Amino acid sequence: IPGISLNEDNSHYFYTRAGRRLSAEEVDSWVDQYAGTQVKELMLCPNCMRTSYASQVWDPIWRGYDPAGPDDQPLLASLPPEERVAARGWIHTAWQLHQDGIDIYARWIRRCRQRGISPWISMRMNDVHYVNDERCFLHSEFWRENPQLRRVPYRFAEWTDRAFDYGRAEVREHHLKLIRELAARYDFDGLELDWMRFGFHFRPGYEAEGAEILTAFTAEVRRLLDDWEKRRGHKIHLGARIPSRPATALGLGMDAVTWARRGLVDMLVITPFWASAETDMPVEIWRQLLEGTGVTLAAGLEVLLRPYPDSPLFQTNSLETVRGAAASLLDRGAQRIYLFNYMDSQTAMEDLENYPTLLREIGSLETLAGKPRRHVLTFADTWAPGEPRAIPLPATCRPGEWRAFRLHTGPKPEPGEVIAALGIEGGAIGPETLEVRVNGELCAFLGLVDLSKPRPDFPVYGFSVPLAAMRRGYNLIEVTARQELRFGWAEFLIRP
Amino acid sequence: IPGISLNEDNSHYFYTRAGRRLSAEEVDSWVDQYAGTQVKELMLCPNCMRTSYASQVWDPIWRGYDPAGPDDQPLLASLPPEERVAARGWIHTAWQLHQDGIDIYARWIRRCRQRGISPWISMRMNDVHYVNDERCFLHSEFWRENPQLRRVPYRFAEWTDRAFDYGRAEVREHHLKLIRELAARYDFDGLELDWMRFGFHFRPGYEAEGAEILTAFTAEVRRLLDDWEKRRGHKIHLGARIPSRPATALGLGMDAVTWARRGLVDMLVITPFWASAETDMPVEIWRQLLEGTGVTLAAGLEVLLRPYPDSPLFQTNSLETVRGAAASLLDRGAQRIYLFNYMDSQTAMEDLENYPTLLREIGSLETLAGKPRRHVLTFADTWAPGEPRAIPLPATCRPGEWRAFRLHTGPKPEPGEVIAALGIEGGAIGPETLEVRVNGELCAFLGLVDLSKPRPDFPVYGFSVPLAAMRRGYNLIEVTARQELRFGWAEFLIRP
Repeated sequence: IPGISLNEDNSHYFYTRAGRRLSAEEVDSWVDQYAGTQVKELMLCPNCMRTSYASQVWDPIWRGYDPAGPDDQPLLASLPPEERVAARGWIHTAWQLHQDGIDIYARWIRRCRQRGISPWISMRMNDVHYVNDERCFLHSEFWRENPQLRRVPYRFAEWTDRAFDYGRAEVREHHLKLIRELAARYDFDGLELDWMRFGFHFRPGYEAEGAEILTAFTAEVRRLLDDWEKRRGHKIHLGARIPSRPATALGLGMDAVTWARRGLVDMLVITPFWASAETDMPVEIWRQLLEGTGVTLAAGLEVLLRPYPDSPLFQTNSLETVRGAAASLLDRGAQRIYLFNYMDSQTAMEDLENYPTLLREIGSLETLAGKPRRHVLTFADTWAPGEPRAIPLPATCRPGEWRAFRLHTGPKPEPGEVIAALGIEGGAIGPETLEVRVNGELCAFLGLVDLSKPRPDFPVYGFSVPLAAMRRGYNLIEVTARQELRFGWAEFLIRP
Repeated sequence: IPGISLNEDNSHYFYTRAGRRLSAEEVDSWVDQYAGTQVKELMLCPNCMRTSYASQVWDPIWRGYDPAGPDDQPLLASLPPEERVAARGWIHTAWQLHQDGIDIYARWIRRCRQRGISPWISMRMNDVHYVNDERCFLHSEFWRENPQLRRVPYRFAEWTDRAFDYGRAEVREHHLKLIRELAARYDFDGLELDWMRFGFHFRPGYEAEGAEILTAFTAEVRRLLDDWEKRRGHKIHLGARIPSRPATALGLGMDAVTWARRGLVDMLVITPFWASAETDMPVEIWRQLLEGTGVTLAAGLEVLLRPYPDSPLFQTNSLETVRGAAASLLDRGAQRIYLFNYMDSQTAMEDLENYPTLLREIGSLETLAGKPRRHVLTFADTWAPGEPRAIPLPATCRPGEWRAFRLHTGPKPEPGEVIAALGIEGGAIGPETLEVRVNGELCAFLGLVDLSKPRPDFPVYGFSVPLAAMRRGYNLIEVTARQELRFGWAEFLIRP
């Protein structure tokens, strides 16, 4: 009964369906796969710097496009030949839909409500994909013509260095033009402000002024949706995607607690940016912070599952690891699981055959109960400029030294098997090299565990945990090594 | 004004006054030094595992003590000869005060009340000094006799490994016995549960059971003090010391938000343990978390000022660095500055001559306004077991890489000088080796800055900050190096 909010990105459908002349029937059919699942909202994303629909106030993705032209034309010249094919798949599908009189978002909204699903629009507030390429097809001419409105003029080490400065009146007006249009054109149940594309909206050091600025921006959004409530004749919700930890959120100018108390938002999605799902987010603290605000707290997952920032592994969540994350987050008080990058092809879980099952399971403690789950230790990819970073992995244990990992495994395990599993980097160990404890209780060596994807490319050793040791919420692995070892990977596998 | 809470420890007064037969008059005069200052409460600590007064339910410090005996007597046998002198200083001074019919805490309370100070009692809930020495004079026989009631049977790597487990009913009953005595013996304005001595009260992994357990204990303490409120004829306060971040506090089984909303406490002191004052604590988040509960939030300082956990420096805070910390925390919303280990001698500030100045200044932004101050980058000493740790220093910058440090400098500087100062560990920089920006603005090279204590034992390079670049709250130092460099120190010096 918590249920699922599922984000469809601005590019995905247009990439994957490229080369088909799409009917209105086919466009409608995309919604159907979500019908009869635990999905309660579809977060339809229509924009990056450019819109995928035929905007009057912004550049559509197909501005500058020669439909009959060669791949090597001005709009695509700046890409290597192979990437032209994929960009043009997005540009042409988006364009051809418009040429055929099909507004893909109007059709998805309408179809959502026939299928009992609540349709939302989710705007990317500050997308910066490929800003290293000034001539790239998907940048707005507004962005190309106005380098003075970027965040960081004194260097370029990161894409976010060329993000728009929301400190500027010009930049806010530019984003509010898109919103006024989205509210006029589309009869959505709610508008999501997606600050998490890419999280960085202010000059470094100006984030406190920025906080006051984004609260006032949010209030205008609410004030405008209140008008459209009267025009549409039903309630319109306003939500936002913000960082996973309160301090990082306030440090990037997102004072969501003020938004919630002033009645500006009624949904908050705490989430990472992209590098990895966070299996561990302080939901319970957010729940105290939002007490009495009537706001729906949504725990955001991302498709990637990686143990540390610098890992060369780029594997996605499985059904078992989303069951793990979802079990934990609901256990902590998440009033929704929110999927970002869990689409029906290309950007999707590694085990796509289990997507129907995933959408019928991860929305409830009841539907996860007694099912194989994996609770994997990751990290938070987004920190406010100069904020010290807390990254568990990797972790060296010198001989006779103790190392601890806390992993959130949510509901107490049902009768069955519990493994603490630990991967060791380098090139290894005896069954008495580690001493492994969970909540103080000795764990028996099991040996090499053969993991399903996602899995590291180094040995993973399994440790059998006494059932009764496991608690509700966090559980503590404690480990001492007789030899110096680097841990690259930690998890609990629970098999009832 | 917010004002000052000042903690006098269980040991200090008896250590420093050893060797003099003390008169009631001299005992009383100790309170007078705190009269007419911004000090509002004295937090008078009367215990570790043993009491400094003549307790009838716990061991006084002098249990085992032969007044007439040689230093080499069974109570002090386990210490090296020259530490027996200091130990016996405390024990003898404490013991002699009882024999002269002087109750130091009854007199202090009384004298506080005459000099318009609010007198508190602060109990150490789980002190473990020197628990490596099971024969040590300051451990309770109850501790010595009950190894099975400790937190961690499976290893001894830290003193907190031999702390009492409040998971056990006999451990809570043991501490409730002293509270029942302290409430009957002493007519205090409030009782402070000092959980931060040493902050670790539960078996590793049981900290969520712990949360329910400490809340139910705190409630019992509140119900007890409600009885004494009726006998004493006036309101009795309950406060507590807890970790500096909300996740770490809940992670150590201290759910102070529950305590506050259920009206169990009316004061909370966010604080480090010992290793360094924290110049940066999320006061503003605690203020949101505590909204409507009627609790006073106090920001706790410690006397040490150290850049990172493993630094070999052990210098203390100065008047300038305490003004720095105090300006910041008060700006962030602290309703009190709390000092721990800032006493009149031995354990105190490096510049003791400035103690009367400090006690009339750091309680208000008004009295701090227009005075030199130093905002030094430190670190949180205390993390929940297996909680990922965020430590800013030391920081390596590779050639052509960017490193940022956010430092909280509180109120916008008045007209005058601002220096960003950066200390470099290991073996030779030029005036262009570093590019230093504050809030994006270029800072001019100044050269080697000769710092007042506290100061690192490596070169400190100063950068002149355009006055107008400084903002209220955090200020961001960005630096890129042309050579690989490790930073061991970072501060803002503001000179009005």
